[PDB]
Amino acid sequence: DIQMTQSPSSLSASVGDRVTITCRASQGISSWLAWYQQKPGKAPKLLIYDASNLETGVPSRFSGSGSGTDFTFTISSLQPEDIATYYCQQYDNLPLTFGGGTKVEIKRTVAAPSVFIFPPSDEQLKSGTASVVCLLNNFYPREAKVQWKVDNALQSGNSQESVTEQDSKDSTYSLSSTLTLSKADYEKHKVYACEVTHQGLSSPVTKSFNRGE
Amino acid sequence: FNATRFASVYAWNRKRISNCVADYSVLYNLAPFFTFKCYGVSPTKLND
Amino acid sequence: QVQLVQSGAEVKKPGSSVKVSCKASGGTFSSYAISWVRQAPGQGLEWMGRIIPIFGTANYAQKFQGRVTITADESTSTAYMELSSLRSEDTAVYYCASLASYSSGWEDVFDIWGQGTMVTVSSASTKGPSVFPLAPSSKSTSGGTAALGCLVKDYFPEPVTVSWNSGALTSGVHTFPAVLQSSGLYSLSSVVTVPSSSLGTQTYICNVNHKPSNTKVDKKVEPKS
Amino acid sequence: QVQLQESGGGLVQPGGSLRLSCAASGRTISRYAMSWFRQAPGKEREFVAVARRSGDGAFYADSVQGRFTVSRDDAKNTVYLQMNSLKPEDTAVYYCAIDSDTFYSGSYDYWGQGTQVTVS
Amino acid sequence: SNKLDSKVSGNYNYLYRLFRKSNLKPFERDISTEIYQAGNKPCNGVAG
Repeated sequence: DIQMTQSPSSLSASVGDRVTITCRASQGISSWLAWYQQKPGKAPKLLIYDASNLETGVPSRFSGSGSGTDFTFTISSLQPEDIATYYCQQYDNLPLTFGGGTKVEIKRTVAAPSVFIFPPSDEQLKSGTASVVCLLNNFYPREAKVQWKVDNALQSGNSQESVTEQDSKDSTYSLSSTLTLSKADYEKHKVYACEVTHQGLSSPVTKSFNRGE
Repeated sequence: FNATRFASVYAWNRKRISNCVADYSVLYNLAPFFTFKCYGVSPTKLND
Repeated sequence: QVQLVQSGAEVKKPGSSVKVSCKASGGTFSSYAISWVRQAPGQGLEWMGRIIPIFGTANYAQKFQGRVTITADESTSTAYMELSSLRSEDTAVYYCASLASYSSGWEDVFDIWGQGTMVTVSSASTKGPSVFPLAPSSKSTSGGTAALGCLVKDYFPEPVTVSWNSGALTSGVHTFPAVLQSSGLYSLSSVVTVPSSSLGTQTYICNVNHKPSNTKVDKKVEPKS
Repeated sequence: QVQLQESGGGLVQPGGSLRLSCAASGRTISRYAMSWFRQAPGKEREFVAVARRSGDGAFYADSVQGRFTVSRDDAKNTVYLQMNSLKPEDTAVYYCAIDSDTFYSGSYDYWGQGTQVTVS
Repeated sequence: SNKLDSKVSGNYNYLYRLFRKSNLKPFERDISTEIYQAGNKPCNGVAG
């Protein structure tokens, strides 16, 4: 069956910068290939259906070209509202095959995270389960080490993480991790801590709390 | 000829033409075209 | 104008069969076509089938042939899809699409969807969330500001709205995506930031509404010193 | 440890160009992204530039993106940073640092050593 | 175009009008998709 790929898998540029991407397919063609603009959980917007062709209502901000097995797709300008993922689609034949995706986002100067930790409460412990959350707020890169340091000792394999997308208002990004434990394991230790280090930060940061207070 | 944006004869495509040369010795006569014909007058006469 | 209306949330046990709907409206029904698509929380798209209700012709993907069927009736002005052999992986947002691209030179690409129906397949049963607040300490303040929040646990099925009740009180509110427990129960997290001049005294209250049953749950967050 | 040090710099006339050199030995250089940092006299640290394996161009800070360029040599552990049309503003102490995390997307500021660059 | 525009059991996108109530005028085009009067009068979007 028809298979396709997109390269590169992600783009990052400042506001107003030029953007271009390419999509490769299994068989050489000169038409019947589409392009899409998609965001996490949102409806795609059609821009190209056939090689270098578009409908009424398609803005002049998008374009595409190519021949054979490789077709390019270019975007004249980028703005923060455009943080999305471009996709290529092909319908020369019925088994429609969809692209691997290319993320597009905004470049910016380094932003230092606002660090904070989230100690447990009594009602939580009465259920038999224990958990603690460590949060990084409004930092640029995709990830920064969020290390659990129970009793000043590093921990691994016992936490859950959640992620946000880039914020179009200021192009920042946030991250957090959630420790999980049982009340017995919770009370086996005495001191809880989380440590944060970051590109824009001056030195490693440690935040902690204790069972005795 | 080369647009091929008429995959279905239903809802076929139309175009209007004016103000050009119409050199039929090249048009409809290059290798890609498998068949070509004119009705009521030969292509040789239409060439001029 | 042309519009599509989809049903509400639907959930069923694994290995069952389910019926879904897509109500079409506007213009003339006979001139429209309907397609069905599935969208997970970040996995790639999946296309189920296609129908032309005016003429009754339909076709399918190889992955879903046999196990899925589409029927659409003009009199009820809605399109239907039949599903069978449901499994946990089907938990996603299910969309119906209109393929107007067949009669004006635009070919074989949609331009209109409905609102989308979230679906879930699990062995759990419907019930409300469990919520617990947290008590940050004064010694834990940072830069003269602190943050409070709540965690939402043990609710099923989705969708779920987690927020603070109303007003500008929502200043500095920030929420993160959901996760699914191995027991079949969903979860969520929320947080709000407050300066020194308003933390504690403002008496912040987090709220949750399990709209599949429209059950509202709220809780208070209190710092300590 | 991941030891790293600079070479070059010094005194140059304003408006000129000069090269700053940084090198390492005894360890693999590919598994980390190599970055640069800055500190004006008595001021806080500030990121400058960084280079990666793929060779898809580079990444720079706001104050240096439109004037400076960076490069690296994975087979010899030598990395370089270019200075063009120096100004009184850029008279500062620079640091050579490793994005000290294996095959990582982000970075962590492990500056190894620094040297002064000044405009006459 | 069969050399490059065909599928093993596909090419369903190629469409043409098989039935109509009356013949089209010279150089005329029709994009309507109403049910044909198959023996009986055209049914309004239904089976029959």
